[PDB]
Amino acid sequence: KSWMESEFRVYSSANNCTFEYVSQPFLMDLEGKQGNFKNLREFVFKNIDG
Amino acid sequence: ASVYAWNRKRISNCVADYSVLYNFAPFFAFKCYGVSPTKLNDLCFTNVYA
Repeated sequence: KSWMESEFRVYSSANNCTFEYVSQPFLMDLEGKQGNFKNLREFVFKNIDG
Repeated sequence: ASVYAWNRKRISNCVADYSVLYNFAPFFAFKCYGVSPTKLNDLCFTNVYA
């Protein structure tokens, strides 16, 4: 199974569905290969005055 | 959509160029409230509920 259906599904249907970011994945799911690797996807999450 | 079923489509993350909408029909009532449409063109807003 690889299709988008019956997924983890936490998003119980709500009302205030504000702006979105449907676009290219910012998390580059790079095809790790050739060994000697581990995708250290460092993410820094911060909210500056909103 | 009918008056009893009026839509609510907020416009954001895109440009609502008012110059295109200024000339759309032979006649219309541009009954903007608060600021004039000419001044509204040079008036950027957070989120417009259309």
